Amino acid sequence: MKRTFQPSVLKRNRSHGFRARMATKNGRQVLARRRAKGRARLTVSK
Amino acid sequence: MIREERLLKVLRAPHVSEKASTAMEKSNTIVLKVAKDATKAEIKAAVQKLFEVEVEVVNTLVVKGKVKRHGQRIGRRSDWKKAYVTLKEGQNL
Amino acid sequence: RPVYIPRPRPPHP
Amino acid sequence: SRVCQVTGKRPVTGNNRSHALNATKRRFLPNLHSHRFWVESEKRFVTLRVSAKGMRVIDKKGIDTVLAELRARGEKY
Amino acid sequence: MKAKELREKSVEELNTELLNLLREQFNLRMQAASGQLQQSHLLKQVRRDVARVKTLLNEKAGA
Amino acid sequence: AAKIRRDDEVIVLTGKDKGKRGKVKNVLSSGKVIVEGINLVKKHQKPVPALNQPGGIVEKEAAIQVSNVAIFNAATGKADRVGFRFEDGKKVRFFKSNSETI
RNA sequence: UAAGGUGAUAUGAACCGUUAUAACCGGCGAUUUCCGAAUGGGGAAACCCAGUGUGUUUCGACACACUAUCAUUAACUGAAUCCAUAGGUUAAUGAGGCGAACCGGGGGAACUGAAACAUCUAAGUACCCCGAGGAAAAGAAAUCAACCGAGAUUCCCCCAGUAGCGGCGAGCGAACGGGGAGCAGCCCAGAGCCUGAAUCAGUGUGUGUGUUAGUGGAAGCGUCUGGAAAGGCGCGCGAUACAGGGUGACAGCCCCGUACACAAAAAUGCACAUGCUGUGAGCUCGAUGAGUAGGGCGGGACACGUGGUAUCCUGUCUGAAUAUGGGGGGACCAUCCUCCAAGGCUAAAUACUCCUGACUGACCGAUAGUGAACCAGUACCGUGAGGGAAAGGCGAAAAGAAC
RNA sequence: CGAAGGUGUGCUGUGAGGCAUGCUGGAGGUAUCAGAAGUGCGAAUGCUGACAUAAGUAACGAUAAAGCGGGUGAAAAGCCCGCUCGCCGGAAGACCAAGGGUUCCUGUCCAACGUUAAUCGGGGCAGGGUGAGUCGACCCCUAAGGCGAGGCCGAAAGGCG
Repeated sequence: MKRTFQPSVLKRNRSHGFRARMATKNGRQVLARRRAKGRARLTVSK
Repeated sequence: MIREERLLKVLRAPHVSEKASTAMEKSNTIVLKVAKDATKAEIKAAVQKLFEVEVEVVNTLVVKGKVKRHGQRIGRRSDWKKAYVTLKEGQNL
Repeated sequence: RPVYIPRPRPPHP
Repeated sequence: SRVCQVTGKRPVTGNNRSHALNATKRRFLPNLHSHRFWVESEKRFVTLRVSAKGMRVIDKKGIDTVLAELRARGEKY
Repeated sequence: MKAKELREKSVEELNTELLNLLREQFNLRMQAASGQLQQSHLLKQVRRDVARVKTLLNEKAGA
Repeated sequence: AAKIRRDDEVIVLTGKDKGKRGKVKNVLSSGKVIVEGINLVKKHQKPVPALNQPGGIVEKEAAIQVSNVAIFNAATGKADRVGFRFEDGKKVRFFKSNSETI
């Protein structure tokens, strides 16, 4: 039974990585929101 | 020019262990700790000057710090770099 | 804590 | 954008009302066109995206005067 | 040990820094690692001395 | 601006043994002082295989609040307070009730 | 300031200092790795790879600096055609990103209410986007009023659930006028006479005050109970200090504080006087904002849903007079009254608290109060946006139980 | 020479309640008269925690299978050694990539974890271990595709190139 999550570091970084968020303004707002909440992990860091 | 002071900081400490001892007595090589960057050229120059010995080749590797479970908390040790330095037929220390 | 160096080490088949 | 380079007219949103007074959002667009104006001071043609009202404004005033105002506005033409 | 070396020329300041880095900083570090050093308070004292000399060099050279 | 210092002979106002005289050895940042033969504690010292093997029960000194000890006058035969005054540009301590300099 | 100290969990080891450069606190400086607007190029963030210019141990190889984009300005170059322009290079100046609310503008719902529902309401609300400030916006009548008069804007209480609007349903809802807070008026569309002539902005000096370290700061003893008293009993003293906190049970007089009186080498905000720089006083004459006002068509805003609908704004098509002129006074006309649009600047009363200090509470006291009193936005869950806990209490003192 | 709270007892009022006291408790409580409420719980397939029931019941995760001797140990069917037996053998063997991130090796310990015991372990604690001019990454080149100086377009954001 193949499950939904099939890990891949390259796909994870290129999809939800820090640079991916900064590319668009919506991603920048995502980072801004999580800085405000004080989350330790801003994004998925390798 | 800060080469002299740079060479005085790349070397951190010698490494003591069973592998270190057997390597010294058999292969005439010293294993020691170096800075995180510590390029092979810098290590070679530092050993030549500070220890006043002749060296043949240097091999470096990076050791990842272990994850330790101290008390109610989880911690990690710092990564460090150790270098194997192969001395020539003339050895001092 | 986080390791960031998943470099490839392919031993010759 | 659909902005006149002379009068500054830009599209404005509004409503359109049916017989039953139903209101749906619409948008009014300026009557923009691309026109080449001959300028004797510089002896060449300048292309401006201007509305019909703006073209009347250019005729009433001088092309040189309008260009000066555009330059003072700070936008290249 | 702060104003004693304030009036020396830049040449001596570089010389004293080199011997501070050379001896009592590298040698003490090797001694401590090998376990032959019992007076560990020298390490911090030497480090602060190196900082003092560097502070003088910056306020001497250039600005 | 500490009224009780390293080398002072003091007396105890309140505690297990009030009125007992002594001399302070050290003061803690938490407003506590250590004196001889005033607050003795029979600590059960465990044995250790290191260089030191005390074993048995050790009669240690327990710190006491600085507020519970007052410097002794040594002339009037009673405890007395401490005040600060400037003399020849230096701040010095003095007693009260016919105050004299320390 | 100082006889103590080397941050905490957290003891130890090795040491510094005790009359002054131990430590600690404050001002001004120095250092300030890498990522991030990231800005030399690239990139899977904390990584990879460079070019040019300055100086150096074996050529080896090193150290530093510069090198993003955009806008403006200046210089040098420079096409299709002579000139020219576009374009290119160089140097300088400014911007870039982040931040809780408040402010202005550009867009703009639905649920719901109407006991259904489409006009309407919800509502110019939520939300998205842009720009600036410590406030912002608005602001010196082409305004009201009533033919009696007031004279910028803004905010609060009335007028008033009134007049009106409205499938005249649900609902929406003024103004005039009055009482207060605070008050300040100017400049260009231009010439002449007189030319620092007031007021402003930027840089020095001096006084005062405040912030950033601090200093002194009064006065209690004896017996009883008790593990220990600050309690009971008896007799005293301080108070421009019984506000608080701590101390072995409840302290004005044990400690830190408190009222009170003082303190600044150095950096700073505020109110004044005195210098410099730059625009700029006062009088005469003239001028006095045109594709605009207004109109037709379609919409929006004014309580006012096109209705008899004034007034304002605008997409589209037209289009005056210019002071012997024009606007408004709720369809419209005449007479009267009032004002002078089509160019701008302007603090005060007003809105909010991410953050700093003090103080307060018929606010909570660990299932409460912030999600978080315990290193919580953590553990943990989710690919991701995101969601999101549980967990406080020995004793006065570890004296934390030798054997 | 003992507050609140807790736990019993005895009186008392038509009631919700009140009063006195034994033991634990260890430092707070509050008359009377007024004032304000987060003011009273048995139910909402209520929310949170704790603890019952079924119950010492089902189950202990491929029907490839174990037996014995010795060793260590407080304790051995499961750990170590030895001799037999059985199972896989295009795999249930040996290698990688992806993905994990010290699970690797040695010493030591058996609380919890292991669906039982455990001296054993991918468990706890400590120490050790990853060596490249030739492998790979990095690097040079490019596919799909992404970004994109100027530029075109778009109320803003932004789209395309």
